[PDB]
Amino acid sequence: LEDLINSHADVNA
Amino acid sequence: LEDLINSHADVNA
Amino acid sequence: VASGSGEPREEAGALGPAWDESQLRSYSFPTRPIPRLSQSDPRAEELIENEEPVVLTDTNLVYPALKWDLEYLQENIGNGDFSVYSASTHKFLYYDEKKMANFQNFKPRSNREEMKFHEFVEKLQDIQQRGGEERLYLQQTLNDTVGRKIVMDFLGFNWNWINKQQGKRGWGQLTSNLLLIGMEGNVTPAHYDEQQNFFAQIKGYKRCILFPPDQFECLYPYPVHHPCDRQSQVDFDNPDYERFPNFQNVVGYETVVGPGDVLYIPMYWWHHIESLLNGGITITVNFWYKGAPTPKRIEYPLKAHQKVAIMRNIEKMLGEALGNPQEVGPLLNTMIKGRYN
Amino acid sequence: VASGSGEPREEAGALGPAWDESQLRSYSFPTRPIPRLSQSDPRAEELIENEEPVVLTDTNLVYPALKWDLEYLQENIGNGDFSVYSASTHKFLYYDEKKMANFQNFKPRSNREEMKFHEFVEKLQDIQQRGGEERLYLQQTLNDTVGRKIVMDFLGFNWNWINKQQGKRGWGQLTSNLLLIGMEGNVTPAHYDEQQNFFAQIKGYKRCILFPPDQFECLYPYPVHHPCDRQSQVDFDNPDYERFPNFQNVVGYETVVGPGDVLYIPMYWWHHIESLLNGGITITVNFWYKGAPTPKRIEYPLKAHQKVAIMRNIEKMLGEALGNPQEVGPLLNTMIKGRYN
Ligand SMILES: O=C(O)CCC(=O)C(=O)O
Ligand SMILES: O=C(O)CCC(=O)C(=O)O
Ligand SMILES: [Fe+2]
Ligand SMILES: [Fe+2]
Repeated sequence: LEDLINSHADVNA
Repeated sequence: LEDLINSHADVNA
Repeated sequence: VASGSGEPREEAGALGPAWDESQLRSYSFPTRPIPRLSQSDPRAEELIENEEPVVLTDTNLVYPALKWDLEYLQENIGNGDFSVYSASTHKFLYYDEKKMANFQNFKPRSNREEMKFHEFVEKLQDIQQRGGEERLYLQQTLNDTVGRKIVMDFLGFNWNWINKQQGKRGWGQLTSNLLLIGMEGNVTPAHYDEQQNFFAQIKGYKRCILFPPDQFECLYPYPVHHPCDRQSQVDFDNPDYERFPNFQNVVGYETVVGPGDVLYIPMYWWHHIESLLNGGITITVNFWYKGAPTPKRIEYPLKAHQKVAIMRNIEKMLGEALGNPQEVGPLLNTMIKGRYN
Repeated sequence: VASGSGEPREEAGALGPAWDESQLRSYSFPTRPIPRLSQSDPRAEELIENEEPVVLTDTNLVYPALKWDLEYLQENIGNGDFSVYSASTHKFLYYDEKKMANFQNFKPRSNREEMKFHEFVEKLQDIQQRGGEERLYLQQTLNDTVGRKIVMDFLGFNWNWINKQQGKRGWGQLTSNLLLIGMEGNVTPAHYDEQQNFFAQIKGYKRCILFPPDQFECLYPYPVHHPCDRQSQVDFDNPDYERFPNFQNVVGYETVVGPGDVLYIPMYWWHHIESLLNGGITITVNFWYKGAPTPKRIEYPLKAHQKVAIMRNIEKMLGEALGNPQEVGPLLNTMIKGRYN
């Protein structure tokens, strides 16, 4: 949980 | 993960 | 192969057939019979380890209780309170009260009520004499407040055998023993429990219709956060094929348990249970055991109950993360609509 | 209120309108314009903190690069290799190669190829003289192998300003600077990036169509495990309303950036980008920053991008737990069909 709403860092590169 | 497929213990009581 | 529960068994001493077909309710689905084996039969042990249903005809698991009946129990079952569900219909859909919060739009079909055994026997004797349409169902765990003889009988159960089962299957501890006393015709709608169960029949006859874990998509359980969690939404008496299309692909294993039989209901297996029509009251004592723990490395692909476990957990996670159970459906729909469906 | 990107701006020195409507492609959806403000305007700072798009007309963010062009860059951009995508159509759908494994049935529409700047300029000069239909798009991160003047120009960027932005917004580090050089007409289909981006226009004009995070159900992104992860499955030129019904409820914010403008593309915001038709080649350098970290206690209800983050994670979890990405859809469907939909 809340370890759920965290994101990543992916971009179109 | 696998902390996913683990269950609980609920019965109709 | 759709024998059903098989032909009615012939009672010893040529006392005629135990029960007959007309006592069984009718349903739209087909069923194959559950093996009725001997506890000494290698096949039975095989089925139990493989987590598949099986009726064990000779365990003597609850030998001392076979003499139980309303008078006997009332005579010495204790003074404690007994949970008792009442209902208009013959279907006693179980509902989790602690979850009733989430769905304020849920109208209970069966209402619970504490009382003394002698009270249940009376309320039961009144309807029984006034020919009422009301139905009752006593479902109470066996506590401490139990009578002296009942505690005696309890000791007479075949613990040697059942304990070894708990050891061979690596199961966890015995969580409880539920005492169920119902009226002929009573039905417990299809649901699945999260524990291993040894269903020991005591008095009267019960028809048990089980479904494998892999038939999850045909039985449409209620949402995990709903009070009727783990129950099928499908109304067996009048199946809504529009909402529940896959219910037309459902195939169950069936059988009729009588005094002395023990039905192994594997964890996660769906079961529908009914007390035969005009068959008198029924008595059953079940044994619930936490299943064996998850193996070191989980092999692939996954077994059906593992997937069900996963799905259940996903729903619980979204329930907490979203801060509100009712946003689960919407998030799930937004996730698949036009992407995975 | 559907002004679009607003009326074509008038160039200084009465050099006529920078661009005109006929250079913009046509689409079925409506758009309102993104505010074109001054870096000193309180409103802009307001929009950035609130994570809403805004075109900043005077940052001087990439002042030194405004003199860039093919000759200049070729003249001193370095000897390193430049990733270059080619394609038959005007749409350069980005695909994650490391994920191509999961979907062996995916046919790339645009193919990548390493080469020397001077090579790109040639291949670009050939088609340009032979009137070919092929299209190219240089998308390369600015490394070390960068020329001496380019490193000089790079130092001329307005770090004072951008760094303060990184500090005020609590953003994370600058992950990279992508150099994009495309041919007039080129299109990057709608997708959302997981980082904060400052899109600084250098040469030519680009039309930017953005959509808020809460329009996730109208843009139908590909599955998280699919190569086209984060891209919209909807083909803007020919939207399939049968499969993508909610695409008819889509409303985007639009604008046309020119040399000197910096468009703030908030994290998770969808953006569709096109180089104006007959507008010549385009040059842009973007800045990517990890977003600010999750606050102590997450308030409720959740913001749209948080839900998108959750959905994304659920899909990744099922991908690992199930041991195979392709079983994700089925499990998800089995979960909602007849239960939540
Ligand atoms: O016997 C019944 O009516 C219900 C029992 C049951 O569902 C169980 O023991 O798991
Ligand atoms: O400018 C483009 O064509 C694509 C850029 C983009 O998607 C970005 O910088 O995030
Ligand atoms: Fe049960
Ligand atoms: Fe992007």
